[PDB]
Amino acid sequence: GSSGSSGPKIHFNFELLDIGKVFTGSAHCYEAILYNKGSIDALFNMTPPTSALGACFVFSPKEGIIEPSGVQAIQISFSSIILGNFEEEFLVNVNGSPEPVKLTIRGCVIGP
Repeated sequence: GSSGSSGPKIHFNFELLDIGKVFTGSAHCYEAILYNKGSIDALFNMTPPTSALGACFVFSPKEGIIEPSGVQAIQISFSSIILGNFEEEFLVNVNGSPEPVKLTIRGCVIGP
């Protein structure tokens, strides 16, 4: 909608995902469902982070399509040795949509 800046058609089951504390040097298993509020096929894509703690994360599928009036499971994997809290932000490139689906993930890495 040219006028009245609107948002994307797809939306995550939640706004922010808290993973709490996580042991160092260990793989984390997480998921994220994405509902496509589009009439027809909706092209989506995940953009790589810039920070270090952000890269560690692995979102998939790196790209694809979310059928209309449905959902799409997102495989998330985080693993890093860098201790201490960290705050990153991921975006989802969508063809047409004015702005991507920003997703903030908060977590804390600790060790022995």
